[PDB]
Amino acid sequence: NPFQFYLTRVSGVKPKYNSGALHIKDILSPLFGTLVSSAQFNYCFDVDWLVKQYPPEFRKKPILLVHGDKREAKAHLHAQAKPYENISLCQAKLDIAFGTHHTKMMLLLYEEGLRVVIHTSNLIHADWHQKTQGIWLSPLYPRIADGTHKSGESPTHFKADLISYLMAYNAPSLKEWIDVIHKHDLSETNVYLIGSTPGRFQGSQKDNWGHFRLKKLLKDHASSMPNAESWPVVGQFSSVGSLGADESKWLCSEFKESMLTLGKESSVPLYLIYPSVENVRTSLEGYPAGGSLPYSIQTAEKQNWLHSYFHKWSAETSGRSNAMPHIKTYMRPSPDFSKIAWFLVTSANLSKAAWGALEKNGTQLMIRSYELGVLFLPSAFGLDSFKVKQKFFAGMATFPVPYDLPPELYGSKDRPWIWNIPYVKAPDTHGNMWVP
Ligand SMILES: CC(C)c1cccc2c(O)c(C(=O)O)cnc12
Repeated sequence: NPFQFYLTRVSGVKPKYNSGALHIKDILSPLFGTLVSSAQFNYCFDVDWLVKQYPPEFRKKPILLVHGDKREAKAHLHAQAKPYENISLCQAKLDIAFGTHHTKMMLLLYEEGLRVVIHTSNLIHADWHQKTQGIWLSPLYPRIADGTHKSGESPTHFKADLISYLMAYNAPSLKEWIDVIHKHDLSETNVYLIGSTPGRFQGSQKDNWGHFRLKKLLKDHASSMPNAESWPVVGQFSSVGSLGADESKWLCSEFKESMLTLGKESSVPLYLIYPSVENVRTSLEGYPAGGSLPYSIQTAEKQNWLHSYFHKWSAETSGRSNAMPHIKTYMRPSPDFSKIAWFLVTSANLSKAAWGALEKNGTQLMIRSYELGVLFLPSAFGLDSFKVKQKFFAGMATFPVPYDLPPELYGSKDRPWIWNIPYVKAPDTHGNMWVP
């Protein structure tokens, strides 16, 4: 398959639903390349667990952990890594309040080349155990011979865009990785990079990041079709930010407007997929799955209008209806959900912090967080649209959507999972209630 989009292995589903899945030990195995050095960009780390996922023969190779932690959290991460002399740390600067380093990425330098992995999982055991998570695996990128002068660039500009993303950190440990990427040939890449980085972007930088980056790519590299206003937008996420007092404040004004863009010219249904309380209760993990779905009652009660958009998590297509989602995806299906105009897998949840919010009379895009995803556009594959794969693991130009379509609206008795209130009416799959 040309897409190289995978789900993580889930403990407890039948083998047929893990056949094409990847565990972190598979990604780091010597079958993928002979590791020389790696960088792990992430939010949450269990360093003892993480080192055990590398093959024994590679556990002393240098590892860089790129994180956003401050103060006591930073001390704790440094303490975790001190037993391992080969581990260095890079603290991503977060100069805007309430920002986080959410990007999940592996840079894997081998004897044979370089690989880039952009994914959705934290580096802790529970994120790879019984969750639905997404992985994009780059090709093996060869080294450019010393003395040869070539760009190593792809038609999607992935090499320059990844270097731009790393340059935004202004970090000495990542200048070394930038130099590594410069030395490799990434021309075979068929995905577009969509990143967020903290800052206030105007003028020539406005389209570099966040939902304006998505808008720019859709304007330039997708085409509008007749009846485009009948093609829904689907957003699927594991937490929600404060979006405002009504949909016109951000969700259906600037966010949806970027998501609806197609082509260069100047009432679309919006489906938002987010686990209900029942989804969490009956899940493989039970209520503890809700520890990774951090929607607070304080936020939720200020935006009850939002929940009329919510649809249940359902993933019979991939055997994962009971594996709660930590993947985030956004896509543009046809009115009958048989095709899609594009697909994005990302770390970005449904929040202004991740996607950006316009400021200063619409001239400035303010982003609080680091995020990273990859965009699949039919034009990058020589196609007008992607056919949707009917079963995720069945069966080559059909795109494997990991959850069921069309999405199913919350029932009248359903409620969105809200993590900091108690659920004491019905026990979960392990026999427990939820008392925060
Ligand atoms: C809001 C914070 C405290 C949080 C709680 C639980 C899970 C989180 C998570 O999974 C991520 C992430 O992976 O991006 C980021 N923040 C998470």
